[PDB]
Amino acid sequence: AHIVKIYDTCIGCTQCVRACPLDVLEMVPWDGCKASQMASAPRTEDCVGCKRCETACPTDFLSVRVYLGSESTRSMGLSY
Amino acid sequence: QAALYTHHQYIAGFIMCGAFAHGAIFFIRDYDPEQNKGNVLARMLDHKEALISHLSWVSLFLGFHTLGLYVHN
Amino acid sequence: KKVKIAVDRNPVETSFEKWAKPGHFSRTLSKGPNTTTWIWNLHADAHDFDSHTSDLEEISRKVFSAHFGQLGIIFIWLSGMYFHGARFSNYEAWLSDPTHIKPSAQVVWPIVGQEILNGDVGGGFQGIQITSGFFQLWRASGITSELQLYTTAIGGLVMAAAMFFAGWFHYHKAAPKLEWFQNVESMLNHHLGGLLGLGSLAWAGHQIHVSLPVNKLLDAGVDPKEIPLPHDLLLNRAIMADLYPSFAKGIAPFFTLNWSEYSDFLTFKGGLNPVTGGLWLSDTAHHHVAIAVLFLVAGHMYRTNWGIGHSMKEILEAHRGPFTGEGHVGLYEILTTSWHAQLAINLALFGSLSIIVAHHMYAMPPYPYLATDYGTQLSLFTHHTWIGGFCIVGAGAHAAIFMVRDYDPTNNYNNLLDRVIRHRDAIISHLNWVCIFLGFHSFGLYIHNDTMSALGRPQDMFSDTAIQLQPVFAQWIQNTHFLAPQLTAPNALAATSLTWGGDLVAVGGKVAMMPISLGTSDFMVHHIHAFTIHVTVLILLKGVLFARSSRLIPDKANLGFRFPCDGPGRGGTCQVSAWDHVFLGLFWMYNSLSIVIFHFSWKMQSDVWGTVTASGVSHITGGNFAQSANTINGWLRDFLWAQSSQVIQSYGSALSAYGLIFLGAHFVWAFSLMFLFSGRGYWQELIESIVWAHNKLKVAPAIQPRALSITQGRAVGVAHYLLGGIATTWSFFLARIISVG
Amino acid sequence: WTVPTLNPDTPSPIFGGSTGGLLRKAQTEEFYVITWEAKKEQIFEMPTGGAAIMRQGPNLLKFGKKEQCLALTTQLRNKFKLTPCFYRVFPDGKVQYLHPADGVYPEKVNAGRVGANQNMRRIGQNVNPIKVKFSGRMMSPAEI
Amino acid sequence: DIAGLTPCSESKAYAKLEKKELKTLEKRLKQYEADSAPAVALKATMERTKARFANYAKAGLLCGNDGLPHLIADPGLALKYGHAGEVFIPTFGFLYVAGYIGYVGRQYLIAVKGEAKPTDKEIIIDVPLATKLAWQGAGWPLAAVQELQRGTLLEKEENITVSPR
Amino acid sequence: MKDFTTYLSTAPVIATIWFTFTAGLLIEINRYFPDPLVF
Amino acid sequence: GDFLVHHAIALGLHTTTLILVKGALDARGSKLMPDKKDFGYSFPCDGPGRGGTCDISAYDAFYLAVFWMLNTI
Amino acid sequence: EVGPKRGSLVKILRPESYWFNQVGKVVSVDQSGVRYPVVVRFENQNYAGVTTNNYALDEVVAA
Ligand code: CLA
Ligand code: CLA
Ligand code: CLA
Ligand code: CLA
Ligand code: CLA
Ligand code: CLA
Ligand code: CLA
Ligand code: CLA
Ligand SMILES: CC1=C(/C=C/C(C)=C/C=C\C(C)=C\C=C\C=C(C)\C=C\C=C(C)\C=C\C2=C(C)CCCC2(C)C)C(C)(C)CCC1
Ligand code: SF4
Ligand code: SF4
Ligand code: SF4
Repeated sequence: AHIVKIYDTCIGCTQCVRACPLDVLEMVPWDGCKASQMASAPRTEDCVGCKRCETACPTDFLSVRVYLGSESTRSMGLSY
Repeated sequence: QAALYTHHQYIAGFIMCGAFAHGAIFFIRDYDPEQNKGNVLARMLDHKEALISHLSWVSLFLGFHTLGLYVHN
Repeated sequence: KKVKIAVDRNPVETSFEKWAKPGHFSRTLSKGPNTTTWIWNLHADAHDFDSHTSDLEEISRKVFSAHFGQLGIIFIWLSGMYFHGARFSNYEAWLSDPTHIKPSAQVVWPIVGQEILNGDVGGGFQGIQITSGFFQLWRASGITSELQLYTTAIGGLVMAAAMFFAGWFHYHKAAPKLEWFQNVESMLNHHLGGLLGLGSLAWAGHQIHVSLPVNKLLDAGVDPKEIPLPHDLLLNRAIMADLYPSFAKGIAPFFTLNWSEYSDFLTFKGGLNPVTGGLWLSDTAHHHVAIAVLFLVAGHMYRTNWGIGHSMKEILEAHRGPFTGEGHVGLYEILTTSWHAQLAINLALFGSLSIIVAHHMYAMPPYPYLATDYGTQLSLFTHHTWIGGFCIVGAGAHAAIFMVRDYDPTNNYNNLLDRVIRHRDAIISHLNWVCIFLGFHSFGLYIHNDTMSALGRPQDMFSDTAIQLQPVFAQWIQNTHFLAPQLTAPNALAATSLTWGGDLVAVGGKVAMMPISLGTSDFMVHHIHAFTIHVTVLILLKGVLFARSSRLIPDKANLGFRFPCDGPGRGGTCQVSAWDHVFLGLFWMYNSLSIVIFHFSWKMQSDVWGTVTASGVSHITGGNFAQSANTINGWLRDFLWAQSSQVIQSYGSALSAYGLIFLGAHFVWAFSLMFLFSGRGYWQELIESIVWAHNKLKVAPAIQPRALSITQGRAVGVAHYLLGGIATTWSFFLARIISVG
Repeated sequence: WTVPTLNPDTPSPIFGGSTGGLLRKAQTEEFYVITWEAKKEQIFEMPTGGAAIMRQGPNLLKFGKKEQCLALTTQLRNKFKLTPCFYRVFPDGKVQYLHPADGVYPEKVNAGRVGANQNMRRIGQNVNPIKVKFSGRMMSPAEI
Repeated sequence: DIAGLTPCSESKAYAKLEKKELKTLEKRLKQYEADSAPAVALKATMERTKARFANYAKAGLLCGNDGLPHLIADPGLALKYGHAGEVFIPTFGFLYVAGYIGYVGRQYLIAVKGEAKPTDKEIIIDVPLATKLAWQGAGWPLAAVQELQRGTLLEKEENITVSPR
Repeated sequence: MKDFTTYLSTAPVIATIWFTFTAGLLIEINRYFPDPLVF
Repeated sequence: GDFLVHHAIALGLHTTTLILVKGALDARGSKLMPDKKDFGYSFPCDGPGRGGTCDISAYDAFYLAVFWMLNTI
Repeated sequence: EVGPKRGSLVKILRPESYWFNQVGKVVSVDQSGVRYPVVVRFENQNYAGVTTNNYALDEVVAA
């Protein structure tokens, strides 16, 4: 499975969660930013690695990173 | 003579490309900036932009002039 | 329900204010540039009218005015051709000797030693030998002096000014409404009757009154100066009566249904003119008369403002069978509201028509002294073929654009389009299998022949002497067409063309047209053509059907029509957009059309074109197509290596420019390989280092330099690939056909 | 809020069928089932190709992968303003609720969610690969 | 002389090549009239060829075994045997024009960088400022040397962005 | 007129005029001084 | 002719060296990918975000350099 | 009152940032104990088209 990591530079804009096409990320309460929210990846077994979340992240540098790992039926997005 | 020269030159070119590829692999997998602090190895990365820019300038000059002289002839 | 002229007065004010604000048409580009990408975007979305606004009326108005601008450009180009033929050509000298003087209409200035390009074309003239065939067309129209061409050039400039004024007037002063553009019934009625029918009738009138008598006197040996002027022929009935006795009765036999009296200038001769080598102008005039009547009849089919006529919506809705569900329901609304769907249909039929034009033009030469001009014939066939293929790829592109932007599932519940998208997997899988079968059974024959020839076993090859594959269907069709004037065409004096069979027609010692025999090599190249066309269709069809969704990316329609990818996920989703399918289809179209023009050139130079001697005909290549086109080595040695001699040793002569382009075209094509095999990440980092060097010397531009986008990189690569390859073939063909033909 | 239970006897939208449906993976590995409530009969676009008609009330559909179910969920939420939910079904009959996992959509923060795969540092603070070398397998410095 | 070459004024292959070019031009001219446009154009080309050969021989160029002129790029040999007009003087001429263009462009960028929207001036060229800088760029070597000596030609390392190494 | 001059001051128009001027100057120099090889 | 072809050889050597050296120096990172060292020596790309990152790894630099090596030889 | 003054120009010291060693205008500074309270706006956009970012107190210097 791919490795999805969230960093402390996240501003809690929830743009990465809305851009995820397989429901891998979510928002959890936090205290390190004004939005009082932080991105999380509790369902990385369903991540395909499209990196749409990185495209939707506005922080410099990115707060969410996807490292392509082992490949399975779910990570390869195979319907067969 | 022709086959031997061509064979050794192609082998040499492939080996040279491999040497630089392994240098890149060394930078990613084995280079430690803490251990190589201030030495020549760290200073190479310190001014890598100058090296790449000058290589680009030399290649651009050579290509522009060699191609221009050829097309002129 | 009412067809009328709906126009809004002064919608856009004519001003230069927006000329100083680039990117005003786009909301994103109106902010201004920050990076170099913006500049490219400024040109990539200039004509994307549906992307600037969602108002169909504004898009239609922009399209209509853009059409006027295009017609103005075309009129300027035509006027330039007539002006060059009237001031920098040898048309008048070529008229007195069209079999020895080479047509030329371009002269270069004596600068930097380029005057060598002004070759000795004959007639006491120095210039560049043209291959557009304007000389033959002007001779067919009855033009005998440079004054007529100059007057036509001035008229073309006037027409161009009128086209530009029409575009400005229709965009800024009187802009048509949306309901005016949606009158497909009225538009089709006018285009069928008025445009096509009236144009054919007017051209038939010109041919009957100008082309036929002038060309009859020209073929009879009369000098062009002694031939009466067209107005003199149109003013008195004595000259026309002497040349055509039926003119003595006036237009009376036409109204009394005595059309048979006009058989002197309206015939069914067929074949070709033995003096000029082209089609009989009486046959072309009669052809245009019949075409005009047929199109005028066809222009009274649709309902516009009276009870009579047809409603295309009713006709489409009435066609429904048990195997297609609803049928053509919703197709009328799709074609009356989406410009991309109409562009797809029009581009497909337009490209197919251009290819048909190329075939019919080489087979039945319609202009005098056109068949013997091998350079013009080869150039015309190749040019029209390329235009047709490009238009076909564009048709696939716009079909995909319609499917991505204008498709609506609420209007396609169980129609033909809905069912096609439902079984697109079966369609693509079967087309994939037939493509693999055709590739094996077409290319494997050549590979087998190459292997057998190299192994010293010519008896095991797929040739005429060894195991043969004769095209029995094509040969039977050829025999049927050759025997048609005796049983199935009692009124036809000869066959439509000489390619079916019979005797050869030669003009000036050169074979104008002779029968074309088909053997094993022809069978193999035809299957090669079928395979290449099938693969191009497979890529374009796959890009259209899977443009909205697929098993890999279920929400492709949300990503748009032109997007680079969807990330390296799912194993890699590089080139999933329909744009990339068009990008690959361009390469396959180039491959297909290149093999097509190669086959045409070799077949014509081997079994058709050549000189005429005493009791025998000697061809250009000596008839080596039937013996060498069955192997790849034969195409590489006897066709590519042997015929490229004329372009590589052209230096120091008038064709040296071709040789230069022959080298330049090899450069551009190779240049394409830099953009097609690389990615923008490397170039962006290299640009970062160059920007560092610029920042060091305080010469860094305010507009941040960015590497070309992924889509732009693919577009640049395919553009350079097509330009280099087509220009290479163009230089090779023109140099070879001008030096030996 | 409580986790819903899949109802296999749920009407499916009016669709004539297509070639982009389920394959052998649904019968041997797993498949997905999406259910939603529609206020009226409406024509929507199937993620596998074609146009279907959702009926008034409950609607059930089957897909080969989770991406198709989420694409349909996004289409139903953004266009018809509905609230769909899907499950992963195994050949043995096991049903696993997938989205929204906690009953609330992940774009909006909800109490009770425990953060996972969160690094309390930035990207620039990641160590070099040499410190991660000779591990159990190929490991990136971000994994530690 | 240099590298075993011979002057073009004494090379037999040089005169042979001139005769060959004039021969093919005369052969092409033999098919036309004596007072027509192609005849006048061919005669003009022949006169240009003769003038070019005489001018190349008068310049003192060195010809090889092929009869074609050969250029000397070494400054010592060029200045010692009178070949500075081949590669030396054109070198400095190109350096002057190239530095002229570069200096004018750099001055324009520095001038428009202190405005409200420098990118707007980069896409829409300010013709009066560009013309003034183009005319003032004649003293580019002196101005460049002065800028280099004052330390204002380069930018400090702390003001230039770099990668994270 | 101000907008028209601003349009003429754009990068493509300026580049076209400048390249036409430079090309014309080089062509005229080669016309009045044919075949210049050395200084 | 030897002079011109020697300059062509120099152009080939300098360009191949530029691609290889640039790929080795930018292997640990660049402005487009500040954490390239965390992805290894060979990875596909970083996705279409940030303008597009096709052929951004050092492996891709060696990849593009093999063509230049073949051209030089 | 903690952090740089609003509207002032600062230099970014974050190595992985696109605007490293570049000057940006200060927009606002958060008064809580957040990790990155300084908001900096830049004239040149990055590769993602963004012109603003958040930085810590020690990641920005008055330049
Ligand atoms: C003393 C020489 C030497 C040695 C010991 C190594 C050793 C290594 N290299 Mg390296 N390299 C070398 C030279 C060498 N290289 C040269 C000369 C080149 C230039 C071509 C390269 C370029 C290179 C790259 C780009 C990479 C490596 C990598 C690697 C590492 C593992 C990859 C591997 O070998 O898996 C197995 C290798 C293969 C299965 C090779 C595939 C088969 C090739 C393409 C040959 C195909 C020929 C074809 C079949 C001919 C048929 C023709 C006929 C049928 C008509 C490994 C430690 C990789 C690495 O470090 O991982 C991150 C890495 O990506 N090398
Ligand atoms: C014939 C094909 C071709 C050509 C011409 C080039 C040319 C170049 N490559 Mg390249 N390359 C190629 C194939 C080619 N490559 C392929 C197949 C690959 C593998 C994918 C690569 C991969 C590659 C890499 C990875 C790199 C290069 C680089 C370069 C540049 C080197 C600098 C130089 O020599 O300056 C001379 C410039 C030229 C030869 C360009 C031609 C100039 C034209 C002819 C003049 C303009 C014509 C006229 C005035 C205007 C016409 C325009 C018209 C529309 C009006 C150069 C532009 C390197 C680079 O960028 O250096 C900084 C770089 O890193 N190449
Ligand atoms: C001098 C008279 C004039 C003036 C002042 C205007 C002014 C305006 N027009 Mg207009 N127009 C005119 C004549 C004029 N037009 C004509 C003759 C036509 C018929 C073609 C049109 C059709 C037209 C349309 C359809 C539209 C406008 C629009 C506009 C507005 C902004 C676009 C613009 O001008 O940017 C400047 C654009 C250009 C300078 C591009 C010129 C391209 C020409 C036509 C083709 C050149 C072909 C080229 C030579 C061949 C390419 C080969 C290459 C190698 C050079 C603007 C207020 C647009 C608008 O209102 O936005 C909503 C709108 O879409 N015009
Ligand atoms: C007998 C009537 C008639 C004729 C001859 C034409 C002819 C033409 N139409 Mg048109 N059209 C008509 C009726 C007619 N239309 C009606 C009734 C409608 C409304 C339902 C339209 C709506 C329409 C649209 C939306 C478009 C056309 C277009 C075109 C041009 C296609 C370009 C081409 O390939 O042709 C060959 C080119 C030529 C033959 C050049 C010669 C042009 C001369 C001036 C003949 C044009 C006659 C036409 C009736 C104008 C006279 C009106 C008067 C006030 C000046 C063409 C010239 C396209 C276009 O706009 O092009 C600019 C296009 O987009 N037409
Ligand atoms: C669009 C096609 C076209 C056109 C324009 C013409 C035109 C012409 N044909 Mg023709 N023809 C055609 C097709 C055409 N033809 C075809 C297809 C055939 C094959 C069947 C023929 C076969 C044919 C024959 C056999 C003959 C002609 C003839 C003629 C000429 C005289 C017609 C006639 O007898 O009285 C027709 C009367 C009219 C058309 C009415 C004229 C209307 C005028 C112009 C109205 C002007 C009014 C205006 C207000 C005046 C005020 C002026 C102002 C300044 C104050 C004429 C110039 C004859 C000829 O040329 O003799 C040698 C002749 O013998 N044609
Ligand atoms: C009646 C013909 C026609 C028309 C009206 C259109 C119209 C349109 N096309 Mg389209 N297309 C066509 C034919 C046509 N196309 C054909 C024949 C092909 C196959 C090649 C395509 C393939 C195609 C693609 C893949 C795309 C479009 C797109 C578009 C839309 C955006 C405009 C645009 O392309 O940007 C502006 C136009 C340009 C920047 C022109 C580029 C200049 C080219 C590269 C020069 C060609 C070389 C030249 C001939 C040689 C010159 C020599 C040189 C040295 C100077 C627009 C509505 C785009 C779209 O829909 O957006 C989403 C899209 O991406 N078309
Ligand atoms: C794909 C094109 C193609 C074709 C049509 C052929 C055909 C042939 N090759 Mg050849 N060959 C090819 C490609 C091809 N080759 C290539 C690419 C190479 C280079 C690798 C060679 C190298 C080669 C060599 C070295 C030799 C041949 C030889 C032969 C001949 C005998 C081979 C044989 O008996 O095998 C047996 C064939 C089969 C067992 C299968 C037959 C296919 C059946 C009919 C398809 C069934 C489909 C059916 C309709 C489905 C029904 C569905 C339902 C109704 C039940 C034969 C005429 C031999 C020869 O010299 O000729 C005298 C020989 O020695 N070939
Ligand atoms: C770009 C690289 C380059 C290269 C490869 C050469 C190569 C050469 N230069 Mg040279 N030169 C260069 C740049 C270069 N130069 C530049 C930039 C200048 C301007 C300052 C000069 C100015 C110059 C002069 C004035 C002379 C040469 C000479 C020579 C030739 C022999 C001397 C030598 O090798 O030492 C390297 C060259 C120098 C260090 C310059 C000083 C000259 C030294 C001291 C040797 C002179 C002593 C004597 C003349 C040697 C010849 C003895 C006899 C045969 C007469 C040699 C082929 C000599 C020659 O052969 O005259 C025809 C000569 O006198 N060069
Ligand atoms: C004149 C002469 C002489 C001299 C010589 C000399 C002195 C020379 C040389 C030489 C040299 C001087 C050479 C060289 C070479 C080099 C090369 C071929 C290169 C490269 C590569 C590299 C360097 C790599 C690097 C790396 C990286 C990238 C990273 C880190 C690691 C490594 C290391 C891998 C004599 C008298 C003796 C004899 C006669 C002649
Ligand atoms: S890579 Fe794609 S699937 Fe994975 S977390 Fe990011 S957006 Fe979601
Ligand atoms: S897009 Fe980036 S900043 Fe926004 S919530 Fe996701 S990780 Fe945080
Ligand atoms: S290599 Fe380029 S096109 Fe392919 S997935 Fe990566 S960014 Fe997209």
